[PDB]
Amino acid sequence: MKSVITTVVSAADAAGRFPSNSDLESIQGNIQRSAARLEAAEKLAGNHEAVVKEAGDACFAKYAYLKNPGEAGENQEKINKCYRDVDHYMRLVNYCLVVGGTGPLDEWGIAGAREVYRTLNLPTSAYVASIAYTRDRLCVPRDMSAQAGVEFSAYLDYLINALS
Amino acid sequence: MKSVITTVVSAADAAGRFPSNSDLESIQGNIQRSAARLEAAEKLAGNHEAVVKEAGDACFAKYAYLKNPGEAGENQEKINKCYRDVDHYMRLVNYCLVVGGTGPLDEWGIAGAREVYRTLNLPTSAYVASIAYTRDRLCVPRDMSAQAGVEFSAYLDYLINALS
Amino acid sequence: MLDAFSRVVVNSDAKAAYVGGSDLQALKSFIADGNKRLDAVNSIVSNASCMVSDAVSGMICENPGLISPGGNCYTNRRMAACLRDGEIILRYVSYALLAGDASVLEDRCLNGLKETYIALGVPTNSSIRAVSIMKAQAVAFITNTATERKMSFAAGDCTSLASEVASYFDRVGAAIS
Amino acid sequence: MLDAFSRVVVNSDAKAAYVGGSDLQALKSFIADGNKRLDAVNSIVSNASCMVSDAVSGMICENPGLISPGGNCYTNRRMAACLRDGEIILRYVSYALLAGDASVLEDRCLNGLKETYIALGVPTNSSIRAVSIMKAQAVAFITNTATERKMSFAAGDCTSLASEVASYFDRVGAAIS
Amino acid sequence: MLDAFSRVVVNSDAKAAYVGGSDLQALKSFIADGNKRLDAVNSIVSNASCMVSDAVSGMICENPGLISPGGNCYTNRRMAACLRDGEIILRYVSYALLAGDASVLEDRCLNGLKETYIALGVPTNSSIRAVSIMKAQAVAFITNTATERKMSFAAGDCTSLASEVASYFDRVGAAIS
Amino acid sequence: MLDAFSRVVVNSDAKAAYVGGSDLQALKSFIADGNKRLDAVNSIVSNASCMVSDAVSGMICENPGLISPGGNCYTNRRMAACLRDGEIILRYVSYALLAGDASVLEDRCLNGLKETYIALGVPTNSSIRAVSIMKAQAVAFITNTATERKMSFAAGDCTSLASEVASYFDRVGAAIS
Amino acid sequence: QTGLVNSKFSARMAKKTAKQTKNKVDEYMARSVQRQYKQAAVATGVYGTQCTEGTVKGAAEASRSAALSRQFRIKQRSAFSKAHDLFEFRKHAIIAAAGCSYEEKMVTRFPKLAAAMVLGQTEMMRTCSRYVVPESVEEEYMAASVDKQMKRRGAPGGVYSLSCAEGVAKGQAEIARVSALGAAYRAASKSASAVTAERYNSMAYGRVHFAHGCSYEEQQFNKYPAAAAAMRSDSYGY
Amino acid sequence: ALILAQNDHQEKQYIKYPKLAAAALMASTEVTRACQRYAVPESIEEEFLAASVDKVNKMRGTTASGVYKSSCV
Ligand SMILES: *C(=C)C1=C(C)[C@@H](Cc2[nH]c(/C=C3N=C(/C=C4\NC(=O)[C@H](C)[C@H]4CC)C(C)=C\3CCC(=O)O)c(CCC(=O)O)c2C)NC1=O
Ligand SMILES: *[C@@H](C)C1=C(C)C(=O)N[C@H]1Cc1[nH]c(/C=C2\N=C(C[C@H]3NC(=O)C(CC)=C3C)C(C)=C2CCC(=O)O)c(CCC(=O)O)c1C
Ligand SMILES: *[C@@H](C)[C@H]1/C(=C/C2=NC(=C\c3[nH]c(C[C@H]4NC(=O)C(C=C)=C4C)c(C)c3CCC(=O)O)/C(CCC(=O)O)=C2C)NC(=O)[C@@H]1C
Ligand SMILES: *[C@H](C)[C@H]1/C(=C/C2=NC(=C\c3[nH]c(C[C@H]4NC(=O)C(C=C)=C4C)c(C)c3CCC(=O)O)/C(CCC(=O)O)=C2C)NC(=O)[C@@H]1C
Ligand SMILES: *[C@H](C)[C@H]1/C(=C/C2=NC(=C\c3[nH]c(C[C@H]4NC(=O)C(C=C)=C4C)c(C)c3CCC(=O)O)/C(CCC(=O)O)=C2C)NC(=O)[C@@H]1C
Ligand SMILES: *[C@H](C)[C@H]1/C(=C/C2=NC(=C\c3[nH]c(C[C@H]4NC(=O)C(C=C)=C4C)c(C)c3CCC(=O)O)/C(CCC(=O)O)=C2C)NC(=O)[C@@H]1C
Ligand SMILES: *[C@H](C)[C@H]1/C(=C/C2=NC(=C\c3[nH]c(C[C@H]4NC(=O)C(C=C)=C4C)c(C)c3CCC(=O)O)/C(CCC(=O)O)=C2C)NC(=O)[C@@H]1C
Ligand SMILES: C=CC1=C(C)[C@@H](Cc2[nH]c(/C=C3N=C(/C=C4\NC(=O)[C@H](C)[C@H]4CC)C(C)=C\3CCC(=O)O)c(CCC(=O)O)c2C)NC1=O
Ligand SMILES: C=CC1=C(C)[C@@H](Cc2[nH]c(/C=C3N=C(/C=C4\NC(=O)[C@H](C)[C@H]4CC)C(C)=C\3CCC(=O)O)c(CCC(=O)O)c2C)NC1=O
Ligand SMILES: C=CC1=C(C)[C@@H](Cc2[nH]c(/C=C3N=C(/C=C4\NC(=O)[C@H](C)[C@H]4CC)C(C)=C\3CCC(=O)O)c(CCC(=O)O)c2C)NC1=O
Ligand SMILES: C=CC1=C(C)[C@@H](Cc2[nH]c(/C=C3N=C(/C=C4\NC(=O)[C@H](C)[C@H]4CC)C(C)=C\3CCC(=O)O)c(CCC(=O)O)c2C)NC1=O
Ligand SMILES: C=CC1=C(C)[C@@H](Cc2[nH]c(/C=C3N=C(/C=C4\NC(=O)[C@H](C)[C@H]4CC)C(C)=C\3CCC(=O)O)c(CCC(=O)O)c2C)NC1=O
Ligand SMILES: C=CC1=C(C)[C@@H](Cc2[nH]c(/C=C3N=C(/C=C4\NC(=O)[C@H](C)[C@H]4CC)C(C)=C\3CCC(=O)O)c(CCC(=O)O)c2C)NC1=O
Ligand SMILES: C=CC1=C(C)[C@@H](Cc2[nH]c(/C=C3N=C(/C=C4\NC(=O)[C@H](C)[C@H]4CC)C(C)=C\3CCC(=O)O)c(CCC(=O)O)c2C)NC1=O
Repeated sequence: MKSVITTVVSAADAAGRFPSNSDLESIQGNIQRSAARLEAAEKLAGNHEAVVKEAGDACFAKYAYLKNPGEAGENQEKINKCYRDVDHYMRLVNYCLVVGGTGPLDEWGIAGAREVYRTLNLPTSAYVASIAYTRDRLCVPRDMSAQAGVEFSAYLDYLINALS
Repeated sequence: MKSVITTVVSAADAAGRFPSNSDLESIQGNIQRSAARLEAAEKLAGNHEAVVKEAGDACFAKYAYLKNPGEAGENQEKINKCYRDVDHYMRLVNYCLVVGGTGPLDEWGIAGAREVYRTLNLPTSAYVASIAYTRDRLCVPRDMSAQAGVEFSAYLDYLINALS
Repeated sequence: MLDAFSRVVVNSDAKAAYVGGSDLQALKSFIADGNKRLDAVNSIVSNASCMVSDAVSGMICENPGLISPGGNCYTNRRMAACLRDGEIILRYVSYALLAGDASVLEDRCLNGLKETYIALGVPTNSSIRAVSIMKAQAVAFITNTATERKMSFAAGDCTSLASEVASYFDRVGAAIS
Repeated sequence: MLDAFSRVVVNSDAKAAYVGGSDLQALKSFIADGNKRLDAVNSIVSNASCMVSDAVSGMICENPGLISPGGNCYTNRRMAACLRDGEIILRYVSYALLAGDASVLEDRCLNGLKETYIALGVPTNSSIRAVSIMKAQAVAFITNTATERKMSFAAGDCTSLASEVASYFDRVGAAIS
Repeated sequence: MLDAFSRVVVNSDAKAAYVGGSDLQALKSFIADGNKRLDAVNSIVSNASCMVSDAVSGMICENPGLISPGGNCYTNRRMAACLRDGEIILRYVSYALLAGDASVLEDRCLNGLKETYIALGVPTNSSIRAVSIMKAQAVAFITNTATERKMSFAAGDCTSLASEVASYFDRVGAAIS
Repeated sequence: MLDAFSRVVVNSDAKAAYVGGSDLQALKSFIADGNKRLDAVNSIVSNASCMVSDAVSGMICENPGLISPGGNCYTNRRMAACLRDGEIILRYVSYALLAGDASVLEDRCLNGLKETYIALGVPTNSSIRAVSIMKAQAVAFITNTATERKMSFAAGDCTSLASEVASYFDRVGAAIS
Repeated sequence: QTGLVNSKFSARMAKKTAKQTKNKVDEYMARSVQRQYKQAAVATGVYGTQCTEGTVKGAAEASRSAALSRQFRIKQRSAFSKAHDLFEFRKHAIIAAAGCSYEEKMVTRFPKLAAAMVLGQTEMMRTCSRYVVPESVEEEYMAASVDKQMKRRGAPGGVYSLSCAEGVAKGQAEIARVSALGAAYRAASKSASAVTAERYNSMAYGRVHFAHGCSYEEQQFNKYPAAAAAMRSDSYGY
Repeated sequence: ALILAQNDHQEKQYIKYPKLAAAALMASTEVTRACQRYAVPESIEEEFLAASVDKVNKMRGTTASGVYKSSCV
């Protein structure tokens, strides 16, 4: 995982040095910002079945061509496999809010994604509409706090920038 | 130089990756504890000439054999160079009170110092008595504030840990 | 590398003076808006992969000679390399915007890149335009006047940091010219 | 590798659940003792040069058989490597205290080390007496109960941080003996 | 300078042999069709002014990004400096066709034309198209196969001089790339 | 060279747009605040000979190794050249402040100045100090805080022009580094 | 006189210019770094076990004439392949010269210094692909999997480059067999103190040069350091 | 010589005496070695850039008809 903690230990291991006050002050950033990045942690974990349902069809609302045969949305268990993938992703976005960095998204969702989606005929532009619909439907004082809405959206468009 | 910024900008450049939300979070640690070491800086800069008058003779307090003929501190102008020598090291720890790392130490104060003192016969085991005298000469509500003293002492015994 | 903190250190190292209370008020004001530096550079990195598609295709649709046969953006290996260094320059400008000084720019990116584009036959006159479109895009995302995406920031002034990135893309544009 | 914040991720990924109110009491407490934790690492970075010499000469005062000819401290080359690797495992446990987990020990210190030490002629009885004596030197710095050097700190109980490093040293002293 | 009569005489001077009638068979054949070659060079020079307008405006209509801003034929100074070197290449291959050897071409016009076009930023891929249309205009004027203006000539084959002038234009092309 | 008016024209020529109403705001305030620019240059060029002697006497008293036997400011043949290049830079910075663009500075002086001062043996780390003293005088004379001479000025603010000349001496400082 | 393009008779400007002196300083740091990186091999007065040329009297001189033809093929590279060799050796040396800004400063100027350090720093802590013999076929098939992907830029589009080539003359490549077969045995018959210094430095080499905070690539490198020492730069086509 | 003379006495001397202004150009291009006979191009692409204007400079060494003038011999 790549987090705030995991970077400075690898930087000190590269130099062959003890954790000095440059590495010590990086975890000070996990004191003021972890009050806001963990404010949006349980809002996703306590409402994970609501965000998957009315953003997973927003994939299919923009791309309704998948219901024709030969495509990926051609039968119901493929759609039942389709809602699992954005439920996998928002679990990983919740996994990167509680870790501080972008580790669990990188180690488990993005690495190797560009090789599977091309051979299995899965459009990554159809992935990115379900991700980006949760970004602009997010209200800043209603869904979460003000600084948590900046924080949760910043991990969200990293995945948009990962797939495109 | 090693700083809070210059570690994570060099760590993200190792993979060729953008500044992630982990990397902005480490900069947030370099704001709140930056002001702790900042008021230790100009208080040291306003009183630097009086520390070396007490840290200069402290190396000749417990090692009075330096002024013997046959060693490298025998005449008066070498003692004036010895007073100049510790003022460079108290200028270097004033610099890491600004940058928050060990950047102006490990390339300007330690790198090569193990070999110029072994070749010009200046005892490093007696030289560290000058810096470590200033470590316990620290009145944490009278010198400066409290949280400056937990890092200014940490830079000084890092320099004890670097030469020996 | 160095940053804006270590820039006044190596300037004071040349005179061997302690940095007192007089010159640190440039850096006392710098840590006062340290949230503003993170609130500006987060707008760039969130739209980083979409800024280089906005700029390279803006370079093609203004100068269509690169997609002529034989040209510099004709072989599909070559367009992959042109989009490869679109996000390298955008990485290294956002490195310098985060650090506050451009000292990471002319040693790891701009060092030798002028003679590299000359020796590769890269047309540098249209390569200024791919940088200058990123200059007009990074100044739009920071002051939040980007006319397809607005973000949520606290109100205030960020023209001091709008010109911080506008002096960095023009540092790229003056070194490879 | 892992850490403390990544341990509750892979504990939640072991069943593919989320991280909600059940697993967060260990992690919302972790930021509260973070200023205890950052003051614990600052205590151990201050004094690493003598506490390896406290350990590798305390190994001598109970076992002089390595300065006996044919031992492992007879050579000045070998006595550097006992001092060089006396602090690397001290550097790795200070990595583990900053990480909140001993994940960096079972790949960078523990794994390979038993197969290393058979191929060197390493006395395995010297391994356990070196780490357990500097275990008591480690918690004396953490609980500020070092009887020839004191330090200024903020008041409060700290035996939870003393027990966390006490769970690290018996890991590495077990398999290589 | 080495012409066709003097190309062979430095080949014999590499071994210091008297040039004899076994070696004049290439030369007496060359002097026999010399009225055809003077009928060949005159067909180029008498149409030499529009032939560079036939080629450089052929380069613009194939690739319209040269007159685009950022193109290297954009401004009115640069199109004048391209039509100036449109006719230097046609002047220096009429110097090699009249001399029967391309050793007036490889040293008085292209000894250093590769690094000149590199260091100026002149695109190499479009200067091939500037000279290859003049390759196809030479062989239409040598063979009298111009579809808009045919010149009056004595009858007979002229296919060797069309192959020779096309073997001069590729040496322009293989060096500036 | 180019100036401040021609900088936004060649920026509007690469896109081939007309000079509109949004890019002319940088120029139509450059006129009204340009009456202070003539008051900024006239404070510098009136004190021009005594500024370049203030710097190199500060360079000798800070770096006394230049007046060593064999040093790089030893003879009067060499000290006349160091007072020459001290005022070539102040001549070209006073062209850059007067025009408002740095274009005239870094094509007649700074292009090739780095490898010149390598090839002469001019020390870089003391000529950085020599131009930085001239940086400190120009930011004193423009806002009239020069502590042994005040000059007559209308009341107002000139920290825009004080930062512009501070952005020009480190362009010399980035060149010779 | 005028220039050589019109009516002259001998080549001029035979003078040490700026680019020749820039090549001359960079060749001299290449003879200093390769001096200093050989100091760890020959640290005592004797030559070590791995500073050997060959075994056959005709094979020790064939090591130089191969390597003199190997350094011509780096000079014979294309302009795109020289520039990709230029910046990738810049990147792998900042990872090498890690904690110093001064050591980072020198490599950004001098370009043959970058090739000299990262070839020698691979051979100072012996993270080369020749010096490691894996203990079993478990570690060998991990080591044989990674270098075939490193051989996958010897043929970039299925046609071979010059950098992977080892035969330059008639009967040349058979000496290139037996020099590495003897190098494989001397790495296997190396000292027991050195080979466990090899595996720990190579697993510390791969975690900073190629993993970059990846938990999976660090886990296979800590399990198989023989595959970590087979990982090299991609500027080397072989 | 009118645009290298400093004061107006020097540009008055260059006007009345036209043989003086010819050797005034021969004064300034020998105290500052800006001749072709001191020109050393540092590289091959600057050697060719020198020869781009020598062929223009030899074009005034012949007349407009094509006969070689007496100035270049
Ligand atoms: C073709 C001739 C042509 C284009 C293609 C297009 C490119 C272009 N766009 C701008 C201005 C902006 N570009 C932006 C980039 C994007 N817009 C987005 O919202 C996403 C993140 C991204 C695309 C994926 C942005 C943000 C701006 C600022 C305005 C805004 O709010 O959108 C320019 C610059 C124009 C100039 O230099 O004045 C160009 C060239 N324009 C074309 O003409
Ligand atoms: C480039 C790095 C290569 C790849 C990929 C590969 O599979 N082999 C490399 C190039 C190559 N070489 C040959 C032919 C020979 N190669 C030889 C070298 C082997 N001998 C050794 O001592 C070692 C070190 C372990 C090796 C690899 C030898 C010998 C030959 C035969 C030469 C001869 O007998 O004349 C080939 C196959 C092409 C062919 O014509 O055989 C390739 C791809
Ligand atoms: C100009 C570029 C913008 C703008 C910027 C402002 N941002 C302000 C405050 C602010 N921003 C953040 C988030 C920032 N801090 C972090 O630690 C990280 C990431 C790890 C980020 C992105 C914070 C925490 C704050 C402080 C207030 C808050 O809690 O939200 C700000 C107010 C000044 C200040 O208080 O610092 C401004 C003006 N605002 C604009 O209008 C333009 C578009
Ligand atoms: C037990 C192992 C120790 C001990 C630990 C405590 N430390 C406490 C507070 C504390 N320490 C620091 C500085 C530290 N935090 C940082 O972010 C950085 C560097 C960037 C460092 C060095 C701070 C800022 C604080 C908070 C209070 C303050 O502002 O000073 C502490 C108090 C409890 C708590 O704050 O949670 C304890 C118990 N104290 C001991 O006596 C033993 C030796
Ligand atoms: C794209 C907007 C440009 C353009 C780009 C091309 N670049 C080509 C190769 C190339 N690009 C870079 C830049 C970049 N890579 C780095 O590592 C660093 C600094 C650390 C930078 C700035 C380099 C170094 C290279 C050479 C190595 C390589 O080939 O990868 C390239 C390919 C040329 C070819 O295939 O012959 C192109 C097309 N060209 C354009 O038309 C626009 C202006
Ligand atoms: C037009 C079809 C080309 C092109 C031409 C340009 N050439 C420019 C300058 C230039 N051209 C030459 C060629 C030629 N002139 C000679 O005197 C000789 C040898 C005796 C040759 C082969 C030379 C040497 C030079 C440099 C010297 C000069 O200024 O004339 C030029 C001007 C560039 C500018 O003003 O920045 C242009 C546009 N460029 C093209 O894009 C097409 C392919
Ligand atoms: C003084 C601040 C320096 C220093 C100066 C020396 N420069 C020497 C020769 C020299 N300097 C320049 C720079 C300047 N003159 C120009 O005409 C222009 C641009 C129009 C500039 C920027 C040049 C070009 C030259 C070469 C010409 C010449 O021969 O004078 C010099 C003489 C070296 C010697 O005689 O051995 C000195 C001492 N050197 C220093 O140490 C301080 C830092
Ligand atoms: C034998 C053991 C063995 C390994 C340890 C890896 C190591 C490895 N990775 C890559 C190749 C790669 N490695 C990564 C790295 C990662 N990808 C991710 O999803 C993570 C974020 C990160 C791991 C931490 C990426 C993104 C590429 C493709 C781009 C590249 O060539 O670097 C390559 C080049 C050839 C290839 O593509 O396979 C190799 C050898 N591969 C192996 O065969
Ligand atoms: C973790 C993130 C997080 C959230 C996304 C919300 C959870 C949430 N609230 C709504 C539901 C809603 N959200 C809004 C809010 C808005 N609608 C607008 O048109 C305005 C732009 C904006 C106010 C700022 C409204 C008005 C509803 C009810 C209508 C609806 O969308 O069904 C929806 C979609 C419909 C539904 O299932 O109910 C979701 C997932 N709470 C959270 O904790
Ligand atoms: C055989 C020879 C021999 C020695 C060399 C010493 C070494 C030594 N020191 C300690 C015990 C210790 N050693 C240290 C280390 C240090 N103490 C300090 O105050 C400094 C900071 C630092 C020296 C640089 C510390 C902190 C303790 C814990 C007790 C304390 O000092 O307060 C112990 C463990 C005692 C035990 O549990 O039995 C030993 C063996 N004692 C010996 O018998
Ligand atoms: C977009 C703009 C554009 C051009 C400028 C031309 C450029 C051009 N000309 C020719 C081909 C030619 N070009 C010429 C040149 C000339 N012809 C004459 O009669 C004159 C003597 C002289 C101009 C003064 C000649 C002689 C040929 C051979 C065919 C012919 O005209 O008989 C060819 C190859 C065959 C062809 O497609 O025609 C091309 C691409 N074509 C274009 O598409
Ligand atoms: C050891 C030798 C030595 C010196 C000679 C002085 C030289 C000197 N003066 C200034 C600093 C300055 N120097 C000048 C220059 C001048 N003042 C004027 O009014 C005149 C025009 C001109 C002298 C003829 C000015 C204007 C300043 C700014 C402050 C001021 O004088 O008001 C500086 C930069 C700041 C500093 O580093 O202290 C230096 C090095 N200082 C030294 O350490
Ligand atoms: C031609 C240019 C050139 C360089 C750039 C340097 C780079 C360099 N330094 C060292 C060797 C060294 N380099 C350093 C320097 C440092 N180590 C640190 O921990 C600090 C962060 C840093 C100071 C900035 C030290 C202390 C050694 C000796 C021990 C070691 O290798 O770490 C070596 C190996 C030789 C040896 O083992 O001694 C090399 C190639 N040397 C050169 O010849
Ligand atoms: C620092 C001290 C230092 C040394 C002791 C010598 C090490 C050295 N290198 C080579 C010879 C070589 N060494 C390499 C280098 C490598 N080959 C690879 O596969 C890796 C990518 C890379 C590091 C292991 C290459 C490519 C050759 C030439 C071909 C070869 O014989 O392997 C030889 C000749 C014997 C042989 O290998 O056949 C020796 C003694 N060079 C040094 O610089």
